[PDB]
Amino acid sequence: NEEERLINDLLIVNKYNKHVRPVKHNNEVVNIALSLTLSNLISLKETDETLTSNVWMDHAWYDHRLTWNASEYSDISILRLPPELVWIPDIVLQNNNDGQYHVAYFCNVLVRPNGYVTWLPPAIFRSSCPINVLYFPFDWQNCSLKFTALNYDANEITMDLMTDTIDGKDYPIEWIIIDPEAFTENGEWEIIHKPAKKNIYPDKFPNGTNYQDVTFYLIIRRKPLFYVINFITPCVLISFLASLAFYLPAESGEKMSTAISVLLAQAVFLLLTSQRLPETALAVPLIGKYLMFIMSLVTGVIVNCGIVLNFHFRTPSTHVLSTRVKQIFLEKLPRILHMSHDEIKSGIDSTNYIVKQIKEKNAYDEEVGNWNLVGQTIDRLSMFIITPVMVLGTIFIFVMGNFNHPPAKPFEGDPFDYSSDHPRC
Amino acid sequence: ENEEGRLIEKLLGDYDKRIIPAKTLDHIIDVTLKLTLTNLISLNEKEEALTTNVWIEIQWNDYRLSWNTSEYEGIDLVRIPSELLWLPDVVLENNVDGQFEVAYYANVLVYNDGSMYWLPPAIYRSTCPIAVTYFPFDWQNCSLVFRSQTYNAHEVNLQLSAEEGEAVEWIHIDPEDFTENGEWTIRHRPAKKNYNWQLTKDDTDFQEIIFFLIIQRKPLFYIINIIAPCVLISSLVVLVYFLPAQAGGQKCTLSISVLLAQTIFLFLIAQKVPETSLNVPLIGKYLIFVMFVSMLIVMNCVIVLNVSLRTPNTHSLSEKIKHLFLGFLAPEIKSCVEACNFIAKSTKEQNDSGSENENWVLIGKVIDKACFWIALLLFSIGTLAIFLTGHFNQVPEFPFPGDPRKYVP
Amino acid sequence: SVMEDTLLSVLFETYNPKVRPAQTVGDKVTVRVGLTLTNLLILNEKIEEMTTNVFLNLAWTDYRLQWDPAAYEGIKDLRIPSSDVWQPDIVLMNNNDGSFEITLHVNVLVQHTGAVSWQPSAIYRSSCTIKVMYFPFDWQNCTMVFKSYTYDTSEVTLQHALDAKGEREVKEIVINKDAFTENGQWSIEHKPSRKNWRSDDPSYEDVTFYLIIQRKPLFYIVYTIIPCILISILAILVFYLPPDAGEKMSLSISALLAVTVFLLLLADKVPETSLSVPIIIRYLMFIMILVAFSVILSVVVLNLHHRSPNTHTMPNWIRQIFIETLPPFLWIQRPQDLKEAVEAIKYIAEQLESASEFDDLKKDWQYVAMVADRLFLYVFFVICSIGTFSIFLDASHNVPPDNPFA
Amino acid sequence: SEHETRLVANLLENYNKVIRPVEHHTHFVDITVGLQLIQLISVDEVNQIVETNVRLRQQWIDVRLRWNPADYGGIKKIRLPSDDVWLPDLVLYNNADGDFAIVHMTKLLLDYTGKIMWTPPAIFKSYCEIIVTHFPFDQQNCTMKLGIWTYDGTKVSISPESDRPDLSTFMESGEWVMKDYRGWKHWVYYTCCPDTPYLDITYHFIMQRIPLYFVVNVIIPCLLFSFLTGLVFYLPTDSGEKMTLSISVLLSLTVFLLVIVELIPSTSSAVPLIGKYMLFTMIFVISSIIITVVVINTHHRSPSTHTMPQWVRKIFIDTIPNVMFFSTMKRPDVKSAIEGVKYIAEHMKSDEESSNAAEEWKYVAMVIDHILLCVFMLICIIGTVSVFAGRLIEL
Amino acid sequence: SEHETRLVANLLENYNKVIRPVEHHTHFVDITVGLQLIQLISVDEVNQIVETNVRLRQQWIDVRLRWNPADYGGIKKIRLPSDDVWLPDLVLYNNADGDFAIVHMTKLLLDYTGKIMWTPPAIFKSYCEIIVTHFPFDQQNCTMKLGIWTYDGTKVSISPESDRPDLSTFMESGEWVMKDYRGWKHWVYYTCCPDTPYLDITYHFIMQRIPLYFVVNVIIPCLLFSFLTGLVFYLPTDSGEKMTLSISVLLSLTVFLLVIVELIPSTSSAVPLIGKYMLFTMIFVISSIIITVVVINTHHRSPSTHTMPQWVRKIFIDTIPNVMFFSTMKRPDVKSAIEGVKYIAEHMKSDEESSNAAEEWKYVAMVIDHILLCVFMLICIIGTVSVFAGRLIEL
Ligand SMILES: *[C@@H]1O[C@H](CO)[C@@H](O)[C@H](O)[C@H]1NC(C)=O
Repeated sequence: NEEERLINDLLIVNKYNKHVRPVKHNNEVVNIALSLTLSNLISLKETDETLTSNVWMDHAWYDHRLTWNASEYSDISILRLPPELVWIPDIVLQNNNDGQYHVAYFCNVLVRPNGYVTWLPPAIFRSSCPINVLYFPFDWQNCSLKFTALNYDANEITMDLMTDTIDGKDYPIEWIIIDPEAFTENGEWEIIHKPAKKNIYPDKFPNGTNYQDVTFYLIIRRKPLFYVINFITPCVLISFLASLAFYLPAESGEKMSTAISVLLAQAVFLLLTSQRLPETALAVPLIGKYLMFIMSLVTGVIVNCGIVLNFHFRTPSTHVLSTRVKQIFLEKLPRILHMSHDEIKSGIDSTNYIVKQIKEKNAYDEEVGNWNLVGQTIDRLSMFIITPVMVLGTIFIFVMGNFNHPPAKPFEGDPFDYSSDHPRC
Repeated sequence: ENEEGRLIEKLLGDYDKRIIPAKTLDHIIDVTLKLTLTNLISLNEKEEALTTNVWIEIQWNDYRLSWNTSEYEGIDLVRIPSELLWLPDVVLENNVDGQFEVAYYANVLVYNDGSMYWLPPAIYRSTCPIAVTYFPFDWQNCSLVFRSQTYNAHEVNLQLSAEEGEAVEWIHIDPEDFTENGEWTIRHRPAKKNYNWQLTKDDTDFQEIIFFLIIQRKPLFYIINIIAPCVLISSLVVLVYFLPAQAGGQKCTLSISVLLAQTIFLFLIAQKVPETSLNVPLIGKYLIFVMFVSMLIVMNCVIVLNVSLRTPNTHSLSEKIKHLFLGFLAPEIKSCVEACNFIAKSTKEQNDSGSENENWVLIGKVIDKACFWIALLLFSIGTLAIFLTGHFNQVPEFPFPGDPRKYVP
Repeated sequence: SVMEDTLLSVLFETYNPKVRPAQTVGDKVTVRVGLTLTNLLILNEKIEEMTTNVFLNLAWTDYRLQWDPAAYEGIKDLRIPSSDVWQPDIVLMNNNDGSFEITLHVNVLVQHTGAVSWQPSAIYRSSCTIKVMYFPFDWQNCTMVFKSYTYDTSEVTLQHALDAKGEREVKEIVINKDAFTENGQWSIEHKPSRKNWRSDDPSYEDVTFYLIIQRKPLFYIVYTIIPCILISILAILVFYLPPDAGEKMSLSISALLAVTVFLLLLADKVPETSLSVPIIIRYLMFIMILVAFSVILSVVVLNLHHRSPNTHTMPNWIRQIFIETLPPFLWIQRPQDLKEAVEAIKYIAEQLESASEFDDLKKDWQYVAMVADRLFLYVFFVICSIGTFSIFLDASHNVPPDNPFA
Repeated sequence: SEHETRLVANLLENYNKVIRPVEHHTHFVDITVGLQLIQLISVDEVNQIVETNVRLRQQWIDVRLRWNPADYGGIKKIRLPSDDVWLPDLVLYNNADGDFAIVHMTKLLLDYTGKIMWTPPAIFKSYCEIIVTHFPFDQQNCTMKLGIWTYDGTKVSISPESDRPDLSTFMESGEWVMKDYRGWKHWVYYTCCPDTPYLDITYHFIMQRIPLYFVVNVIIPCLLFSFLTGLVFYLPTDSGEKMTLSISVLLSLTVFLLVIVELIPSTSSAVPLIGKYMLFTMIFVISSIIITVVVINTHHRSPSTHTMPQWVRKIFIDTIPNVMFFSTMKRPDVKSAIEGVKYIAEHMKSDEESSNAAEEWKYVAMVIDHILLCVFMLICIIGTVSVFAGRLIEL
Repeated sequence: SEHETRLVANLLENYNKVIRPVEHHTHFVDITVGLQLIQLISVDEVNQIVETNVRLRQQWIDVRLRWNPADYGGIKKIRLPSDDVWLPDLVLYNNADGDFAIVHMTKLLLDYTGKIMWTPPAIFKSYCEIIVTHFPFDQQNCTMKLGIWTYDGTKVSISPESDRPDLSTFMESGEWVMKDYRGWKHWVYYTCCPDTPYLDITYHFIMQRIPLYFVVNVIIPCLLFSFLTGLVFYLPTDSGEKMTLSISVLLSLTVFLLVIVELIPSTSSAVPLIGKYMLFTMIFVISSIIITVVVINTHHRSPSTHTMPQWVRKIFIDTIPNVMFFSTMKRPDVKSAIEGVKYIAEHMKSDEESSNAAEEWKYVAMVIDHILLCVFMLICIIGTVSVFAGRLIEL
């Protein structure tokens, strides 16, 4: 096997020092072109704002020491060397969560006779991307993977986006590479944009490790089906049930029970929602806004049911039905609301007394009925005022939520799509 | 100077730890295992894993590490780190995680005759499939399977350690220092050498040493926190039969509230039972039973309320039902007299309607009494049977059903 | 290059990284310790642990790593793997786990003058005690203590780091705006640095970095306080409900259910330390006791309403207090056949009169219940408003000091 | 053994473990790959991760590790550390969050002809496209893709050992059933060049869930709540408990939502079967509550304000009650005294008239209750059957 | 430092770190072991594991590592990597789930006379019997057993640095108070042979829980619910809400049982104090509900079908109300018309009699309620005091 002789010549006879940059003079710059391939998006659990992803880092650089004349040996046009034997550019994910800066598997490098070295190690990365909860669960997130070279400054090695050729002209690969066949879409998230950028920071200096950067962005949109089915629709229906309390007669002593039970169910939904989101305080989530609004409205409904019951049960022995109240709630509003021989002397005295008592009882009852009518009018007015508010508020909130598509072009000031279909020039 | 230095430098010179110490061809190295249990840390039903702290004692002979004591001032025992010596790759096979090896690599005690005594401590997480049928009144039968992951039966011979000529066929537990788990008690602890007859003396899986832990749960926590509150709350459904059957009686309130509490208990128990789906746990069976009985009692309360609130106008009380239930089970003078007669007639009619209503109420009360007796018997019998099945779920008297031996020191 | 190989071979022929670099026996190595905060990940209050992503800006001088650049084609500095040179064992001493050392061993920068610079990255989990009294309206004071685990003041001398153009010391955590993520739950108010000694032990010295951080309580505000306020409104409203509705107990006891549900919600978020009671728990307990007292007074009012002469005799003090005095203050202020027929009519009249008197006494009892209910309404409204306002102002007056004292 | 010590010393004296074991660099090493499934540790539907405990059996020939047994006392096999010899870098291509390659560098068996057998253990966490359409009666098909990471098919070729994974020593899951399993080899080419095949072996296991835990823990309580839903229509309106009962059923279902949320997977790819069933139950209960409110309002209608429309009377008092076979429902001062007696009599006239009208309203409410009870029991049965039997027949 | 470089070079040239540091093999290495407690990380009651952050100070003499200061520029102390020299294998015997030995090989301080000082850090996760009988007012005694794993007392002897662990730099826990701490050395012999002592050092810490978190978050709501369940008996039966109140209290207690099971430890060795109190409260509420049902049944007792027994009247209407001092409870067609009036009068008579009997039943029910209110308030107070007073006084 000529490979043994070739590798011995390359590493042992030539005294290859893997701790020294591959430059002939110690002022040149080693160019490392790197690219990212997304094998699968594992998770974006929002509680701790961590993006877990399976990615393949592609590396490419030149090493003049690993060059040979293929004819002087057998026609060997490629080699596989372990990375522990050759110089490797340590490019680390800087914004990681768990303390894993490096790739998971240190695979062999590939070397051509001209010294071109390609390294494609796979990695699982857990990067931190903050969550914008403003339109949850109709939100889209903008997570980033930031790669820096902390072993050498910018004067020593330059990071670049990898390039590819189609028809004799090479262009940079300004996006995350996704294999359409192998890639399986995430259960919860849809990828909208995936740009890549090389960032320079002019306020720093080239003789530092915080001057260069290569960032890969993932603009992903949540798929709102689990939440729509399990959280929003049952909550919306249970909230709409609160308006029926006004249609429920006061004689059926269950207005307050209905309203309070609706409030309790909404509290349960609030408890469920609280666990799904981080503790951040940038904004109230859309679902949180709706829950607050609906809980306040249902509390108002409970208060108004209490007032109606207080009105319904007034009697002439404890309250006076003033003329103003009678006119307002029996003439105006119902029209506006389109609402729908001593023994015989003793006997005579006894029957007169009975008649007087019955007349008094009848007057008492009719005024009680007047109070009942006042209560019914208040119910009708409350329903007409609150049901439209509830319905319109719900509709407005959730169409605002449903109208939150990503901007369709990342980097607002940029006219480029960063799409793999249309490379620059 | 320490003679041990010269002796060890002589022994380890020209010593290859990769090479099994087989003296000649067809020589099989005898490796004897003795497991000591320090703590039964836990048995996680959700993960179906048993965590134990054990001191595993491994003994074998390495002829290369023998010396003549007279040449080294009577030194007959040295300590050499295990990373410098050949070791039999004795590993726990049925581990949930990827932890096959021991936790701490202790020094190996080497005697002048070549005998080697290794006692590394280990924390092991082994698979213990859970028999959920009688949970929480259950006992589990967990095993620790040990075998060599490198050498087969032609190279090593796994055996149980023998002390004073008697095989130690059980997990050793020191009576004083051992601490009870607090949720589990150990009833049996046999050990035996097993063979996989589907394989040949190759494959390294032909032979193995299995240590068994037959442990019984102590269901005090579950009894005090779930069972007793659940039983007391569920028994309340028989009280609905003594409440009046009209507005303000609150039959439906009580029955449906008990059902809601049982739903809460269902949520509470969902977090404890293992997720396997081969059997329904006993506690789950009892919850299903009480929920079904509460549903039946709600149905019966609704039927009783419907019967008791009937009116001559919506329904007609046929005499057949009455027997069935109340048995086996000047012009001014003329106008004034007309008014008086009409008043009397109206009062009579109202009183008659009332009487019919009271008849319906009595029928409802009779139904309440009958259904109360039925429901009390049903609930009592069901609860007693379900929670007496668990009480008789006893660990077998012998570690191995058909084996007469007790496997104890 | 070839010359870099030659220089490295010359520098490390007899260099021993285990030996601390001291020209002469008794010399001390000056180590400059700086910190750059890249991200304040978490401040887990259950375990009292702060997770941060930081860089350590370390600098010292190693006399052995000196060369003349003129003789090596003007090589001014080298990037040497960190394991090939002596380094001070600068560690985080107050770590919550057992991880003292850095995570990423970036190679050092060595200059021809012997100046060594090292900027390793780490994910550190430090332990800071949480002052759980104004939670969630609280500010915390979490520190990071850095010192050499091995060498003492007789061997190394810790100092503050220098700025980019080293002219004066930087006595703070450095935050690079290009690479820094705001937590979103915590605001950094102060971030000073200071050296600390110990009077008892003269060989101890460390560099401590203090983070004064204020919480943003919006999440807790919404998810706990707003529902509590609504429940308190319902608890007050129970006293406006008429006793005849048969709904007082439903409302009050359901309010109690709601408060206990909110306690269940909050259980898994409050730190489990016993030095004090967080203000949020105090507010929940105040609302819980207020609702319980509303239940008790509702029961009392219902008992008063359903009294009658057949069971109770109304005492003089109740009548005087609840009918004469309170109402104005509370603004309430309220032939054989003929003989038989005659006897029947007389008996009917007598029955009606007795019923009228009985109903009058019952109405007196019900009016007493009404007046008591109005009084309780006003008293509970006042108490709830005062208590809630007091607690909230106490919470809102909790602010970190202007001077960090560090 | 001195013989074996000498043999091992001689074998590795001039052995370079970075060079492929080929006599000429244009040849390829042939590796026989076999997968032995030992246990299915868990399936994670939300993250789409299947965790398995396996053994990866690899066999190949290293020409550089030959020897003549006669020269070494008859030794024919030895065990060597896997780190001492060239190994193929087999990588789990669809790894989710586990280890990409083998990490347990166990010892390997080497024959005197150079034949090598290596069976390291591993824990494979694979990406598993989970389908929740029929949950919990769902069948999952997901794979383990294996290939040589850094070598193409012209340098290292891999061939499956058998037609399917070896499940000889497979522990029974207790939550899944191995319906089928197989392994296929694929040749992948690129537009570059058709002379550089890229090989991989995909093993797929078809799993059938055992739907007992989820049945008893989720579906049965939903059935009880659905059954109780229609029970409110047999409860008379006189007992002020119609809303109490129906609302308590709704609250019980809402509390049970906690159990569903903590038990069922939280994926958004599709709606699970039990998701549809529980949504149906929710809407069923809410409709029952709405119609109960309507009936209660109807029962208490007062004659003074509302007068019975003619069509309501025609339908609910005359037509429907006839066609309801199950039900048993029916289908000086003397002048003042005289004037007062007349007044009492006429007041009783009016009271009786009002009572009769209110009674008609109550009767209409009762008839609506009976119709709704029939309709709601029928709807409950039909909906349950329609949701479940469709999938259940296929099994 | 060239002097120290030369010293280290000459000091490890012929140093074998596998060999004990004794001049003669019949001597023993005397190691001074000291434990410094930096922080009490956590106490796990369920698994009975105590997690502590400690420094394990060790001192011993290594004659092979001595030098003459005059030959090296006066150097008297150097720092060496601990993995370069022989170290004692101290092992935590009662390790639950942590590391058995030191894993952080920090540098050690070496004096020119051979004296060595090594103070590596460690996280000890030690198993200790947790006694939950007075929880949350429980005192725990948890230990750390240390000893040399592979050497007996005749080869390597360990002795405590002092009689107590060093807590000079201890961090205040915030959940536990450190009552006491001590260290003891034990000699253990075996039936083998009495000339080979086996030495271990056991450190134990007496910890007292700070019972503020658990009090506020568990016990107070239980007290509140107990008070309310007692209160149920003052609610008149006419207001149809007795069952509402009592069963709502039971539901609140069930939700709070959920909370408790979330918070309190799930041990099973014995019933904690909170467990006994929670069970007592549950039984209290259940008995309250049962007796409330009895009272409701008595109140709605029909005089038509039931007649008051004489003993009931004698007890509850005559004697009991007298001893209730604090209470305020009481201690042609003309013939047809005439016959109709007579019928009205006699029906009024019958109705009055029935009403009187019903009122008597209601009075009996109200008296029973008063008695039970007193009884249940007394039981609530007595039980609350009984469950806790013994432990509170013990402190
Ligand atoms: C061991 O060495 C002694 C000399 O010290 C010798 O007399 C004795 O025979 C030796 N033992 C054997 C078994 O040969």
